[PDB]
Amino acid sequence: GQQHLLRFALPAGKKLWPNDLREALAKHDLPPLFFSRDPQTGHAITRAMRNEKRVRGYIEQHGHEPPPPTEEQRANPLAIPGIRIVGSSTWVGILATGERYKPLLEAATLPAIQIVTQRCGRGVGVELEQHTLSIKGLDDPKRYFVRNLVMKRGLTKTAENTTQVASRILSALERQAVAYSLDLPPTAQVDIHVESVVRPRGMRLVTSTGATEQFVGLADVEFYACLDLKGYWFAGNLTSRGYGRIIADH
RNA sequence: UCGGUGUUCCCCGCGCAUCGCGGGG
Repeated sequence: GQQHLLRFALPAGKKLWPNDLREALAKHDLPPLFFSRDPQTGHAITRAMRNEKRVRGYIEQHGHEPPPPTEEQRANPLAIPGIRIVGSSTWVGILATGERYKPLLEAATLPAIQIVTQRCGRGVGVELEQHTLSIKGLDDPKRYFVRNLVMKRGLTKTAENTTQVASRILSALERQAVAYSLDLPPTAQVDIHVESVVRPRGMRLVTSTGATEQFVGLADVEFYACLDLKGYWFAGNLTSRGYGRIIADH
């Protein structure tokens, strides 16, 4: 429900992408959960079993019933990143969503200041934003962007990507709404229109274990929707690294 | 808001379940 954004305004010259900050913070002694890695599995956070009926199939699959979910799985059944490293070309920061994840942001605050000030020299601005996530229907379309939407699969260069992207956004909203016990306005009210899918392109997937041969689809988005979002909402994949950030146009 | 130009390194969810749709880094 409650979000804290630690935001560093970068000096005119210098860039510091979310992934650079993330990797630099990897050199400090921060808990795995800060990087959306489950400390009780050693893997990235992911979902446990949802449907009881699969136990049977699990058993013959593995020779035993499924283990109890990890603490992060019980707390975060949909595997939504409680910590994201976010930013654009002009700023970089750390978004904690939920009181569970606020101590991680605290732990990482001074390391992050060190990293940003070292990389950028003098001039770095800082803000701490507080939001509570909310979603409400409107009578008129509000304009939005999605910065660096990532779709691991299904992003094409042909025009129907516009609707392919729309579906993803909707799913994302539902996903987040379910995660945070928020009520979704009806799809017919939302009336999402992806006005634009800019520069559909590829991006090599790099993980904690190294760069991979999988590429994912990457693109920037303009869309409209009769929706009022409070707080920071995301769509697409790899949002723990700031990808897919929904930005209200002002 | 618009740096990476194109698909598997490994974890997972769901389903009209050697497949199909998705999720995590």
